[PDB]
Amino acid sequence: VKIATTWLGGCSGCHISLLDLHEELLNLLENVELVHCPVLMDVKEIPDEVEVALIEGGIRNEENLEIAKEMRERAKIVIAFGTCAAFGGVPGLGNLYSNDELLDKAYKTTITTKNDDGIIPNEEVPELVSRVKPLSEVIEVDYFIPGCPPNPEMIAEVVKALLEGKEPELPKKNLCEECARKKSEEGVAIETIKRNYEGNPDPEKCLLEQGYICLGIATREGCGAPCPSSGVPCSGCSGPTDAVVDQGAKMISALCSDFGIDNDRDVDPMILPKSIKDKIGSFYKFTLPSAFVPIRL
Amino acid sequence: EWEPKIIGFCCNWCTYGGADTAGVGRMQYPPSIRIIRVMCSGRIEPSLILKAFKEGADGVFVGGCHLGDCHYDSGNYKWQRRVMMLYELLEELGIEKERLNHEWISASEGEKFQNTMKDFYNKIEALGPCKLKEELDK
Amino acid sequence: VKLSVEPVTRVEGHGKISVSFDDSGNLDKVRFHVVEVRGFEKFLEGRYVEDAPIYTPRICGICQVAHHLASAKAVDNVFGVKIPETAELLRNLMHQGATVHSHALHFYMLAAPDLMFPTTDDVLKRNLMGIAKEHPEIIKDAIELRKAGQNVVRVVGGRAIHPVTAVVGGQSKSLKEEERDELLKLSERTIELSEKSIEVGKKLLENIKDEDLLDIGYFESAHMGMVNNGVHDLYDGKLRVVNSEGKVEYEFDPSEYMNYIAEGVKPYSYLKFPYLKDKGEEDGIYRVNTLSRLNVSDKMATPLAQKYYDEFVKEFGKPCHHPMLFHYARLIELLSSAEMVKELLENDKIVGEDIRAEPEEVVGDGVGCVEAPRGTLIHHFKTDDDGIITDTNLVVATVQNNPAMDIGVRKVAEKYIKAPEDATPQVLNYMEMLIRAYDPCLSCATH
Ligand code: NFU
Ligand code: SF4
Ligand code: SF4
Ligand code: SF4
Ligand code: FES
Ligand SMILES: [Fe+3]
Repeated sequence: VKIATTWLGGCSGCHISLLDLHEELLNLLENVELVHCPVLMDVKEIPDEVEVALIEGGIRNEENLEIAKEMRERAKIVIAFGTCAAFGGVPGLGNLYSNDELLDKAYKTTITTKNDDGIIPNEEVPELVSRVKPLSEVIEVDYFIPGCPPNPEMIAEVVKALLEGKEPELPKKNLCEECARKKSEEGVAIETIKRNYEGNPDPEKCLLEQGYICLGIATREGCGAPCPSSGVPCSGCSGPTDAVVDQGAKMISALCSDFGIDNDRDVDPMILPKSIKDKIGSFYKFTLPSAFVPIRL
Repeated sequence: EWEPKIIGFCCNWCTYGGADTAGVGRMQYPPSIRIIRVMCSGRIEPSLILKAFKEGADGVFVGGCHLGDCHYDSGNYKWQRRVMMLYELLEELGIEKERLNHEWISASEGEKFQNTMKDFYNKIEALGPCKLKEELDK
Repeated sequence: VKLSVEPVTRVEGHGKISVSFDDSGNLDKVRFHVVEVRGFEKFLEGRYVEDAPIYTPRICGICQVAHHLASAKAVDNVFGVKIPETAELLRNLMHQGATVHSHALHFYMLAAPDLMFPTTDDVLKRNLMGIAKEHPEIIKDAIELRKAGQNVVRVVGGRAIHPVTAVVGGQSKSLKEEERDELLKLSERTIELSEKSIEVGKKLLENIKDEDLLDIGYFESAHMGMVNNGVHDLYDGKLRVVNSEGKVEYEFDPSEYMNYIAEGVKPYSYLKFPYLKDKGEEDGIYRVNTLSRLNVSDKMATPLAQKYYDEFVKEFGKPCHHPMLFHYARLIELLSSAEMVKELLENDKIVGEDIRAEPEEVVGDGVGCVEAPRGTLIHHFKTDDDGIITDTNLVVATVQNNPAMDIGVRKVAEKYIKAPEDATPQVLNYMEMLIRAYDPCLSCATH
């Protein structure tokens, strides 16, 4: 089975996670036929007849778009590998700014930059596309593995299923399931919203109930909830469940609903918006490009 | 030439009733809004609001029972907490806070709904069209 | 005539090398282009400063730990808070494990294919799958080094890729005694493999000299690295700079970096061209990571590493400028980091409970710096009274080796190419070998 991989506007994390299979990577490579992979081999061109493709990253520049279109024609099955390819990822945040702003900062206004001419690289480099777009927005995607990056075992499971001829199935529940933190039997109730530095969290109680914006509730399980287990809220790196299109919108809905529920009729509704100074960066960290409103006008 | 595209969300027991009251009484208002029925204002959440904007909405309206008159007792308190965050989130997304409007209209408040529809249209008409769909299709 | 090596392979990120010729058939222009940019420095604006260690790791999947800590240190300087000693040792233990994982990765999966098969035509052989067929032991040992390295990060950092424990005031979770014991038992096996890796490197670099490739892309330049009382240190210290003769030109606290470093811009690449502000674009060219760090260092912080370094100094001297000898240096650092993991685990403070410190009032400026596997990494953040990022600047390791890479590739073509026919598959690969020697993380470098 000829499998091929490539990367776009990502960080390479998904590929590193593929390598995080360790001993099993060799076992996997004896079952598949790796025909193209820029990080491991020198095969420059995407070959014809590719059964499965693992495309990492979203569409950040013009070359990314070409490659997506090229791999889509050469591959029978295309897989949006990771959160950046599936939902847009962290780079997506750049959608809050124009490309001109993004480029002027990196090549002009930076304190250590010395550009007297005031030029932006344009020779031999591709132009940036209007906004970071998930892979599904430019090409037909057959399957996807969510996670920033997806855990190794999950990547094996998906690839393994395709090799067997079966259809890959992703976990459907939200993170609280895997999460070991104790939940109140009466239900969730939030009193005050605290920033990650405000306070000393209790290691046993649910972080959302303690007043910290934990995205586990609006995030697909699979990762094993390492963030709350380590003492920090989930940032929603895996993205939403199959029944949720926009993760941030849903995360807010939930957060607002339970805020001051024990004083539901008389709690001030202006406490929450005044408390959260940066809303987009709190709920659309890894999914802004896949949101209904994925840019700032 | 250009006429705003507004979408409405109305609770079955109060605003949808108020909307019906305005119709019976022949209380004329602008033909921009297209109302969607829900049983409670609590059924409305950020996703439906953002979805509307993505689709091309120049305005989004949400109606419900007055605070304390919810047919379902406390559904509108949850929506009230949601809409306050949303208002500011829309600003962060470059969408004017004024393009989203939420009111509490009862089943018989047909005169209030008529006037709320007149005002909101005048506000969205002044603001001009929302260029989100224009930029996404690019 | 115009040839292009796109994409450059066995390097993190997108890059290409262009080789042009004039009408007479003579070598005209040889450039190194980086065709990717995401612009983190701008989108970080408006975000919460305490969230920087969540976004910056997403700059690169290989050295995410380095960005997590770098930001953490910066955030700790935004709020005037000094983290407890236990949190310093933990963060460091995390940083050392990541290096082991990084160095092992580059050397075995990205560099070794060329160092083992320098004169091969079969592209399907010049990779880890090809090495594993004739030498499975070499790849299994490499995998074990990474498995061990990432394990350390997963335990301390919380996640092997993109850790989340470095918070405001220190760490979110303390290392348990059971975890420490298991890690300490495994640490000895990591040191064994790192010693074996150096021996493998010796073998392979001899094969490189046997084909006269040890001098590819050679050029003399300054060198930068972090040192603590002159001793080699990747976590804390001051940034020392030595010239091509070895004399210490500078020594400063990372907070003053804007007075020593400057970044130039050329129209053919998204990667900038830095240099020593005072010396200038031509006189101020410098290099970072592996060798550069060994060059500026008086001695290594660990004993087993020091021995190999002393033997290396007697054989090549200080400062060494050979790009290909960055692979060797990388293996010395691989051992030193593996040794530091054991050293830090033995310290009883690592399992302490005083891991966090309440943050103080918000101070507008915040600079955090650490030596990432690929070079000096600086995270500089400016915020408002609430702690919202207003302006950011990132000087990421590999950007500091861009001029060296642009010059190096040019010197390879000058040595092997005289006409378009000379640019054969093996010759063109030599140019990528120069690039590879520096262990470039292109996504990292452009950010
Ligand atoms: N090591 C490393 Fe990064 Ni992928 C680079 N170059 C960071 O500082
Ligand atoms: S997804 Fe998370 S991990 Fe996979 S690439 Fe985009 S960022 Fe690096
Ligand atoms: S922490 Fe985030 S995830 Fe673990 S429980 Fe409380 S909410 Fe669900
Ligand atoms: S927890 Fe939230 S954040 Fe930490 S990994 Fe699982 S999903 Fe990504
Ligand atoms: S029923 Fe209309 S407000 Fe709940
Ligand atoms: Fe930069």
